[PDB]
Amino acid sequence: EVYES
Amino acid sequence: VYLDRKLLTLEDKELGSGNFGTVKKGYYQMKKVVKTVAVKILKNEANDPALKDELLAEANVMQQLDNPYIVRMIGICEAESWMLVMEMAELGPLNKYLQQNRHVKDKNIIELVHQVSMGMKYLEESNFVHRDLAARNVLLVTQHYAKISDFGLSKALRADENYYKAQTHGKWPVKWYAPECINYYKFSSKSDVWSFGVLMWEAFSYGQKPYRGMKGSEVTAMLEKGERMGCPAGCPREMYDLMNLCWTYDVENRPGFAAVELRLRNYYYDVVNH
Ligand SMILES: CNC(=O)c1ccc(NC(=O)c2cccc(-c3cn4ccnc4c(Nc4ccc(OC)c(OC)c4)n3)c2)cc1
Repeated sequence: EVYES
Repeated sequence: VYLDRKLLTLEDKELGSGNFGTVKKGYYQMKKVVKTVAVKILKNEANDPALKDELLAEANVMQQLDNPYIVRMIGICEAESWMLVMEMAELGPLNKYLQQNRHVKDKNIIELVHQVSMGMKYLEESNFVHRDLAARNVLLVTQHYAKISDFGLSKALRADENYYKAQTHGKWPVKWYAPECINYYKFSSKSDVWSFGVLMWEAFSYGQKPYRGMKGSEVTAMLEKGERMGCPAGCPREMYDLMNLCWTYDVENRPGFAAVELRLRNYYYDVVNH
């Protein structure tokens, strides 16, 4: 939702 | 930088938790006074030990910073787990605060985002890139005093460069990242200015999530089409224009923090006068 890889 | 575990008293309730580990309130015995602290405690069970390397990297960046609008590190401690001991900012994350305090006036939001720009102007002057500037990382001491936190993605710039080049796309806060960060993995202070524009949008939306309902790839696509988030309800037009300026697509034409801070400063002075 916030940190995307 | 190394603290004495005997001088540190921890409470049992966690203020927050996740992949990083947990955060706890505590007290640290100083020379005379006792200091209320926020302690980031490493997961330990999920050692890695990448978590330990980034915690000391975070500690190394924090030790070099000295500004009223930046969270101060008391020190580090190796005991039950590695601990990052910071000066407590009692009211917590700005997005959490504003979601629970919708009565906060626009003048007060301008005052808080102006304080964030002053800390970012200092970070820019220090040649540090934040890389995680978001409302969740702005912490409140009081309703009228904001500090910048979370230096886990921060980098000290090399003496010969204006930006930090990442090699691989990591676990990134994509919705706060400028096009040059997503497209060329290049992080400069102007990249943090882009993130600052998103943070401003969040603050004037009372801690609403930016680009609601969208994936990072749809955001990138939206930004390429020249589309930007709309003006939050009740947000002054002058603040929205400053947001759009922070959102200049081309890094070369985007303002820096000294320009951003000056614009915020003058507008705050205008708002104060009535
Ligand atoms: C909508 N939801 C949220 O946005 C959301 C939720 C939780 C968090 N953050 C965290 O998990 C977190 C992780 C690591 C460290 C800290 C940290 C660090 N510090 C340094 C100095 N002071 C603090 C400090 N204070 C604090 C003071 C009061 C609080 O509760 C009212 C509080 O709750 C998290 C934190 N926290 C925080 C971010 C966003």
